[PDB]
Amino acid sequence: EVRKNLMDVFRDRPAFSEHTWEMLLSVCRSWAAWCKLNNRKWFPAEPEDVRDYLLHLQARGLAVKTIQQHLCRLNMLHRRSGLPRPSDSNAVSLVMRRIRKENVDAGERTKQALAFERTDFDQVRSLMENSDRCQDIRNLAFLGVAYNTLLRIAEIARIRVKDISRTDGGRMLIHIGRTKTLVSTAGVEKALSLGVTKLVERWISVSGVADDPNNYLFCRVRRYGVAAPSATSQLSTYALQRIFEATHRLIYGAKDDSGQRYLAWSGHSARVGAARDMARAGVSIPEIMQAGGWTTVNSVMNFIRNLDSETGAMVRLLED
Amino acid sequence: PALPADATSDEVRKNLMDVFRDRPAFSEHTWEMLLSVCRSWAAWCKLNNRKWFPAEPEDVRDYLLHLQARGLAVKTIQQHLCRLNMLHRRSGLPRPSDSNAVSLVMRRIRKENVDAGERTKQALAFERTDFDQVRSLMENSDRCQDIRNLAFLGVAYNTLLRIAEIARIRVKDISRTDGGRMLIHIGRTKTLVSTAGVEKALSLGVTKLVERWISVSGVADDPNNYLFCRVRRYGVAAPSATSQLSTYALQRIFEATHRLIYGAKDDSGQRYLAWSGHSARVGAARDMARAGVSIPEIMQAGGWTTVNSVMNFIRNLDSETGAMVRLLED
Amino acid sequence: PADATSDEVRKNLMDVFRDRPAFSEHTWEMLLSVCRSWAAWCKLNNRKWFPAEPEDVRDYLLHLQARGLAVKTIQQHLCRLNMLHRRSGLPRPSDSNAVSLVMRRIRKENVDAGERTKQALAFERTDFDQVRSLMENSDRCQDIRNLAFLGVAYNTLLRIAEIARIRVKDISRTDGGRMLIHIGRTKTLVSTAGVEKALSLGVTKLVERWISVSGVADDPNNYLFCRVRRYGVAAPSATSQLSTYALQRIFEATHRLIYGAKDDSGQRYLAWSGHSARVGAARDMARAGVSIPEIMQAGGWTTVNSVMNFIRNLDSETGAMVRLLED
Amino acid sequence: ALPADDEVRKNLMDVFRDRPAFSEHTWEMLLSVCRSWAAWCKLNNRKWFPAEPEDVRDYLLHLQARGLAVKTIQQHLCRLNMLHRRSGLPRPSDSNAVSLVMRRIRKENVDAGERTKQALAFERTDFDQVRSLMENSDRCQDIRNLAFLGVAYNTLLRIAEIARIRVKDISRTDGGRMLIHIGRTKTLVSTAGVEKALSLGVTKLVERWISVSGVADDPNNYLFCRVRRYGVAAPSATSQLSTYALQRIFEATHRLIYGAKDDSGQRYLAWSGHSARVGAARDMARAGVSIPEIMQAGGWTTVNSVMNFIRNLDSETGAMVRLLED
DNA sequence: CGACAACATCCTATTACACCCTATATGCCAACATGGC
DNA sequence: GGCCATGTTGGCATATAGGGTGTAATAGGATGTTGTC
DNA sequence: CGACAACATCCTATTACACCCTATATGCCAACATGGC
DNA sequence: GGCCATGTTGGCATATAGGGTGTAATAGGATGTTGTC
Repeated sequence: EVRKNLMDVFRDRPAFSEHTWEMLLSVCRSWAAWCKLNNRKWFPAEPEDVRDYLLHLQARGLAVKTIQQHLCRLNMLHRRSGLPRPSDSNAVSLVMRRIRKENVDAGERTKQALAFERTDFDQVRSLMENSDRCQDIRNLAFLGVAYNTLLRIAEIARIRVKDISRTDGGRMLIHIGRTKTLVSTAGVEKALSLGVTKLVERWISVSGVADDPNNYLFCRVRRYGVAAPSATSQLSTYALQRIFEATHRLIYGAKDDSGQRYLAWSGHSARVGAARDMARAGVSIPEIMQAGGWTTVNSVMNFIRNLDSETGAMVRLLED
Repeated sequence: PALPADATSDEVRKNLMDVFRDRPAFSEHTWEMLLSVCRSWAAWCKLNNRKWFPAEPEDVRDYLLHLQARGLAVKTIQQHLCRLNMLHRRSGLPRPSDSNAVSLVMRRIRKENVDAGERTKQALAFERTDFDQVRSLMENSDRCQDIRNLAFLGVAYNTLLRIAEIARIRVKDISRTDGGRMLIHIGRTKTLVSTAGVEKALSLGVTKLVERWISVSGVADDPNNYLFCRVRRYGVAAPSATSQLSTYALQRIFEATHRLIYGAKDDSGQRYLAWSGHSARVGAARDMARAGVSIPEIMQAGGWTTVNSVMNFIRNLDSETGAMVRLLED
Repeated sequence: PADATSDEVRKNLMDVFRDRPAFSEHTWEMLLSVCRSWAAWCKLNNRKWFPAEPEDVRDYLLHLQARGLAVKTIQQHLCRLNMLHRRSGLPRPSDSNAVSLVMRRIRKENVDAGERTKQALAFERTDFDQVRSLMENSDRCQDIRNLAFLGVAYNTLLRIAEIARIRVKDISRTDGGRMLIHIGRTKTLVSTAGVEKALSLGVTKLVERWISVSGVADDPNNYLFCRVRRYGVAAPSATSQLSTYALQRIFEATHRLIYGAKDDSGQRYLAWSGHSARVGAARDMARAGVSIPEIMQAGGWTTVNSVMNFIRNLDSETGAMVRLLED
Repeated sequence: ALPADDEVRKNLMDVFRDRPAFSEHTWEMLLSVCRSWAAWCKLNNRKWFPAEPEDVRDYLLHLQARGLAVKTIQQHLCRLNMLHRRSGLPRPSDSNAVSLVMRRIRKENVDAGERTKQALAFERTDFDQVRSLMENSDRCQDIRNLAFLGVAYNTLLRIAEIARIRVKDISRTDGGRMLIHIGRTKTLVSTAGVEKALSLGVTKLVERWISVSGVADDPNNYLFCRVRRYGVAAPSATSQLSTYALQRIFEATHRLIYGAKDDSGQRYLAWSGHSARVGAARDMARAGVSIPEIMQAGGWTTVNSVMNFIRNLDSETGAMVRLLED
């Protein structure tokens, strides 16, 4: 049952995400390695061994949410085979909490993406607007779409040409079928502004993606400025990160050698940027939840949590 | 249903007896769909050598993947699975859907077909501009058919009723208000609580249309006669009071009206290429949204009970664009 | 009665009856009523009533149908037998195919014969204004109390039972003079935080007048409204609240005060009732163009379906579509 | 360890081994509830562990008979649930009887007239009146308290977070304001933000305190410290100012302004630790500041919680009021 | 005890809110249908 | 007889409503109660 | 052709979303604490 | 020493914030790959 069950879950691989099946195998790889190094059987995972293992991961210097992720992957591995979850016995459930508290006491916080607020969009726009290079048009159009629709980069990577339409006012409509939370055929329709519409029109006209309606919107642009529209090859998200990084480097310069995360703009920058800008502009809750595709408010808060408090509502209120 | 029959369980035999004892407990389009699904299931079971009752996880999974292989939609596969669940549950047997084997493959199909580019088709909008362009064409036609169809396009747009409800309208259902407007009192709606309301009113502009129809067709000669009936060739109307104009016929009216304006259809083989039964409702919703009518009044006009359903019909407007859109142009 | 059946069943039933206040009093009234009807039918028909057999219940529901009773009533009886058996720890009679299918069949048969659930006759803004201009100047105690009540019920959309449980210590105030009212227990929410219904200026004035003339402010624990005895003798109480029957008669007396008597057909909702206050206000908000989130806030709704269920009987003549097509 | 009484024993050793998994206060509530339960059980001759559903029922009804709030009883029940689930035993809340009497206690106590009380708001008007009273007085006490009320009203921080503020966590900006960096938050994610800022007046007040108290000597010193008789400041880098004294500031200020707390045995008759946040949220809602801004300024993660603070305002009186005022 | 206003109590019948669930519509085809020219 | 509108009837594909279940209210008539003349 | 810009691939570390469950703060009390006049 | 201002310490009472568990995404280095002047 716990052998010809997994091949039952493995049978329908696209039932779960790809990244899920990557991280599961990864965590299992690490777990197996640590188990072979310390002379311990790795299946089924016994609570004490799991405890010492999570303790090891803590001792190494890994974050809390990473360790919790391994424990969750072991949970999935066991539960998907009808076996008792490791996080059901106290020995693990408690040491997890202890690890969290001990790490937080050390002064540990979860990092967030670097803000890509409106002023940055403008400052960038006043640099690549004149330039008619196939790189600059694409990148600027992509920053525009990213800041306008608050979509994740993987979602912008799957935007086919046959999804773009138009409101009667001339604004573009992007239809998204699958997101991180929503997986429906009805999907959602994110509307673009006018400026972004011009920025993307100027890319569609030049790149030559208007040929096949099944073409991917954003595509790779090779060395000397030659585009390569494909309807089968999706533009990787890593490139979409490198675009943000390239822009940020273009403006502020190269980043240093500390090797720290979110020191430059990333794929999550536009989301938190638009969220912060909307929160700062008196936009109500349901509108912010709609613009970002959120079904909860805690998420919105978790996004706009790091607003610059010096120009906050309180400091402004204590003016009088 | 006596076309495929396998019997090994006799406890089940008592369970089906009550099902046949209370046939009216389910609608016609439910029994028809159940048979239409079970014949497919039995056929595929015969061609693949699998016992069709009681069904089981791994054998049903193959059937679902087979339905996906035929390029069918997700909601239709869900429909088949649901009918299988009905057949199983009404026989006192557990549902094959509960098992992880069928759930996982179901969600697999739902993910795959979504990534393949499957999109739910919303009906083509029949709006005020369209209807007025119809009323500029078929207005002074001596033909009885054009009068009937124009009156119908008036009722459908004005009342936002569904074709089956328009078909059930008898002559005695029509009242005259104090303001001379026609008050269509809905007869036998198959629902206790009719959220849309049980009396839909007409404007004067449509009232004169309906009046012209009844005075050039002669349906008001009998109080129990169906309002919209069939108009036979060379313009000979045929009242009934015992036979309804099929819904397909009304759909044919809509298709004829779209064809009459924008030419013949496409050789694409799809849905909602032309106007249909939902057209008047969607278009009216859009026209109320453009008129700044509040969502509650719209939902009360159509009879919807969910706001998102209405929001789907107006998502391509400028009224409900993004907040970021309004934030980026100031 | 009872009659020997299990030991775990008696213990469970006895356990449920023990903590009677956990459920509504009306739930118990109706449970005992349904059990009485079902038991009487059983003895008349020489059958056992516990545990209920799936085809004794069927004949019973068919009997109720042919008795002239409504669909939802039969439905309720079934749901209550279920409420008995599922608390007893027994299989529900609703889960057998006979009962469920005969239930659906009863519903469909009665609907196809022309049956619709009635709604309370609406008490709209125009009616509140008419009654206002009718009573507002009276020195008579009953008129003051009644008008104050109608004002509260129309302004707050509170169910009459919730209004009859309003104490003076529950009423606070805003700077603008607008009265605040704390409601602790409703039909959907049972919490200590409760809700804070806010009155307008005029309604506030009405309630102020009622408070002044009645003298219920002598104790914060007094119920806001109370019974008026002959010759206008007010009897403020803190131990005994006003019944909802009286609250209904207020509506009925007010309605017949304007539109004369009732006719002897026997149909329901010929005159105003307790629910009339809610419905009307809802149909006054939809017509006014009030957004959904603001309407759900003024009634304590968590679903839009109930709102639509409320305003479903709006006037189509002055509706949006007729307005739009006659431009 | 605590009130004594076989496979469960190993699991309780499991629980008591990893003790820093729960907060200290969690442990104290657990031990308190266990003590009350054990006492009531010994009085009525009942096996206090494993807790039977019936005995738990009688005990909950007893706690109700004592005149305790629904939330308190719920807390006791949740502690017994904690212990029982931590022992692998069936939680009493899962049984029918306990569920029934919990529902019952709820309905009956709500019908009794029980209410959840809101903290008395400490708004701008009150802060300015207080500032008008003190401000010039050259005593260390008044300076400290003024600075504290200032920071509390400015940052909307909870008193325990204000108590942990060290001098090294204070920064300065170009504008001439103060930037209080939260040293250690109790969590992994801070919705309220980890960088609070102060206005100019609040800045000059706080820095007046820092200047006159001598806490600037050590960057590791806590911002607010204990003040002794005749105004002797006691700067310490280890001994944190307690929360009860921090709210003593509030209620003593409320005494200085108004009268004295009337003997009714009630809460929120005076200002407490929550007063600043409530008052600030009310001031922002009054000023027209949107709900997201407020929720982020305070750290609240649900709209209704903030809506409760301003349920008595005029701008939020519902639609029927707008409909009728015509 | 009554009159009499104005209630409170009981009872069966019926509607109402909210969470989770599935049935019943419409879209549109190929396959028959039928009266009036 | 034939032709051609102008339909009608499963049948199958696909989308959208409506109902089950649980608990708690109101609707209203028949009857009982209660404090003054 | 060679450089090589401009990407895709892989693995591990870390965050994001959402439904659901419970932990950990504050309120305020009585009893105890300790410098500095 | 004494004594008061002015706190601090656990407790019980009450309320408000945060985490657990599942699934899916991104962050970014190290490494490999491909048209194209």
